[PDB]
Amino acid sequence: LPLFHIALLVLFMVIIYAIIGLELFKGKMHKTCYYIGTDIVATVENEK
Amino acid sequence: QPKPIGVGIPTINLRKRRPNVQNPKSQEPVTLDFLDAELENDIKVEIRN
Repeated sequence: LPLFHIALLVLFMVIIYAIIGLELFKGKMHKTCYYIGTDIVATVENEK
Repeated sequence: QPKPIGVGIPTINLRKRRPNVQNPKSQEPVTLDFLDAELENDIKVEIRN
């Protein structure tokens, strides 16, 4: 019970840092590294 | 006539392959039926049997 002045910070700090991410980074993650005309992702053995 | 036999409709997608590996060459024999090497007839089946 002496932590809901501290846990209320991160929950307000997430809501701050979620919306900043959602404005700046909206939908950047979609472009591919596929092959020539096919449907395989192109990675190198260890790479995500 | 070389060129082995007998498949359904030969479906290939080109979305699945890679610009790569050799795609095996079918160790399948060429076993042609006599009733499919020619026209089928009531006389020839008597000959074949």
